[PDB]
Amino acid sequence: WGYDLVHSLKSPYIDSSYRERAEVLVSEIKAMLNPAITGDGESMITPSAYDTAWVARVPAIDGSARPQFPQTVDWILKNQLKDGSWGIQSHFLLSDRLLATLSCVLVLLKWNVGDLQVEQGIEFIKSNLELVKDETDQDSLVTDFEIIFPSLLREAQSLRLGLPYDLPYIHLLQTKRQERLAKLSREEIYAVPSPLLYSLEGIQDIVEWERIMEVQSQDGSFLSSPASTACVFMHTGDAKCLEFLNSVMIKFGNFVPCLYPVDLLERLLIVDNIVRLGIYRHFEKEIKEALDYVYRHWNERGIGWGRLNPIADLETTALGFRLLRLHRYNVSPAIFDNFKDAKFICSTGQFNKDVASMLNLYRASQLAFPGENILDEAKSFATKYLREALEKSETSSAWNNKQNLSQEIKYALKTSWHASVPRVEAKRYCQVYRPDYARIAKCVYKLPYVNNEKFLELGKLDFNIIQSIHQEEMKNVTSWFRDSGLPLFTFARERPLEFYFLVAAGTYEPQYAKCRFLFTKVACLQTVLDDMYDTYGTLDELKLFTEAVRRWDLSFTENLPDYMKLCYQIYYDIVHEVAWEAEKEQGRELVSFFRKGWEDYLLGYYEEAEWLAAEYVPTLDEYIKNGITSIGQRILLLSGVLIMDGQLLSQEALEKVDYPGRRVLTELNSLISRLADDTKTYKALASSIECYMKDHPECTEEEALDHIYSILEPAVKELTREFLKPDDVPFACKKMLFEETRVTMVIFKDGDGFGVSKLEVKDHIKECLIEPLPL
Ligand SMILES: [Cl-]
Ligand SMILES: [Mg+2]
Ligand SMILES: [Mg+2]
Ligand SMILES: [Mg+2]
Repeated sequence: WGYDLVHSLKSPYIDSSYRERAEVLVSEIKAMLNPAITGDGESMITPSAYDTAWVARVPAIDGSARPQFPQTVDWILKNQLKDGSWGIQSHFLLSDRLLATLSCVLVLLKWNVGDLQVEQGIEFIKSNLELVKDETDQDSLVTDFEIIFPSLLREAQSLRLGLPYDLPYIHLLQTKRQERLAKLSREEIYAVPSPLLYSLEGIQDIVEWERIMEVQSQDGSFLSSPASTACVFMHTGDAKCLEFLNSVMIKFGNFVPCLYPVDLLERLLIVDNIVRLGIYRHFEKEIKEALDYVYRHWNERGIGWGRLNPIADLETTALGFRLLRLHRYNVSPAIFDNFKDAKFICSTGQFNKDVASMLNLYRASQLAFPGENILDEAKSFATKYLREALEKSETSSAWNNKQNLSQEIKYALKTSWHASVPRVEAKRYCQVYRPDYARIAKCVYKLPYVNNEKFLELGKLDFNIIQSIHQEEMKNVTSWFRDSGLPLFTFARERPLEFYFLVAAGTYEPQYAKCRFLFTKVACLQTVLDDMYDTYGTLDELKLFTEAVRRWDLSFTENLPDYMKLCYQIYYDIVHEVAWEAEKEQGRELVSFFRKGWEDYLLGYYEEAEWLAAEYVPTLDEYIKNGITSIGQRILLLSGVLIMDGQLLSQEALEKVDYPGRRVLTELNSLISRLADDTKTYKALASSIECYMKDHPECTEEEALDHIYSILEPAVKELTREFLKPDDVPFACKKMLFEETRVTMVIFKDGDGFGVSKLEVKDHIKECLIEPLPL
């Protein structure tokens, strides 16, 4: 550990050639995304054999005995898989292959073509249906499979195709179809758009086609489904239906996907993945362009996966809410009212979509601002949903197991956005992100703009480069520390890497080296000052030191004990080095401001020192008042935030984030740090818990701990708002303050009082700063 460990590190990723390579990757990705974000190449989605077969059914509008879109028949004839099914070869999902294959067989028969493909298709369906022994063999189900497959199979039955219609699994599907159809309000089908519009081809006996046009989408589709739209067209001859089908053929050529467009969801997924991979700083322009488009279509009724959907989609809406708010767009949690009743619903559609909607709801709820009760309700609801999902057999399907769904749900539930280490989360996501990820709707599909090899290549390389740069900084840190004189204070533990980690794990960009360095110096000094005032020094000694603090005079130290003479000299040097660097960056005088800050901090220590000597137990109000100042976070944060390369803070701007006595960023961080620290420790000078109990002699320790949390939770919401709030404060500065708070909250998470785990601390440093990602 310390000096020897860090100086043993020799990372190759520091060479400029790696950053040059990363820049090529950035350019390639910008080129790849351009059609999606700026051009007309939006909605890049794979073919749906199932939907293509429905479109292939449409007869020529000229009344001749041939398909209107003969290219779709040719596509089907040419795209059968080796095993006789149709679908995406890389991923096998039984329900997807069954549905698509039966769909293709029937249309080939309609047009009396593809005898061999038909024979092979029928064989696939028959043989695979006969492998299903019990329900747990069916695997994950494509959207509305239980509704559609029985009706498609009855079509085959009327043609007397050689299929096993009398299998128990077939009877069970019909049973499930009835169960679904029973809860259907049929009169409302025509009045209120609903998810069933996505699958009208499966409920043809139920729908009055003469009434269905009222819930048609503006583009002529029925909930963006080519199959569902083709079905309505063949029943009605509706001109807008045909226009939608034409538009998809024009876009894709000789096939159609199972959803179109996916313009909103796709843009949000691109942004989400770029952000989670930790590579967002390279794509500011593209992310803004993507979210600007989503925001244009953001409305009080929520959003669908496509901008023309006549009903909102929880998955897309919750994802949009989170990304928009995170990028400082003004959105209101009242949009979640669109997904309520009587509260929340979303337990109807296909399983993966439902789970995705709730994971997104859960994540969105953590971005709550003060007074947003709907998000508290949302969090509770989504948590309960996800814990229940873990216990469902569907979660353990072959398909879901292959994608580690249960693991993903568990990770989300144990992970608090506020108590997260940013660099570590990006590192972990690089290890989970899948370039060839397959999604489920009416069929299995992929979105190559979202899931691709380049994103991951850049993610891993960028992480390694940043880490190698930090490793070189850590050599500088440990080298400075060794010669600094701080090691002479043997009453204080040496923690330079822990303090470096505190800032570096969140403020990681290469240009902020000085910020990280000075922040680390101040934190090392403070841990000595803290031990000196609250443990090692006597009140008479500490009184002398505190007088020296007032005087700012090196000559005055002749009065101090030897160890304090040294401590004062180091303190004085660090304060003024920081001040000099701040004045250089800011272009204005800051020595007096820093000096006042240090005086207030240490006078806070002295007040505490007086309390300790007197065995005085403060009121909670007194404890918190002192603690916000003496916890030391304010002056530490100032020693980093004012020295960020290129980030100018006027007095006016600074007061928006730093102002003793006001609930601004530095004050909230101080309060959160003090109380989170207490909740985590205190059981291992009185703490906030003990103080409250002196204030309320009758109350229990349990009540006391609950009260501290009742203070913490509101503070965290305020911190989030202060961070994300639109204003003219350089965002990099707000983010540095916020991210330092997040890492602090990681250190003190799950406050039971038993103390901080040193092994967890070292493990975080290992993961973040020491061990590279394998390439
Ligand atoms: Cl996958
Ligand atoms: Mg202390
Ligand atoms: Mg202490
Ligand atoms: Mg303590």
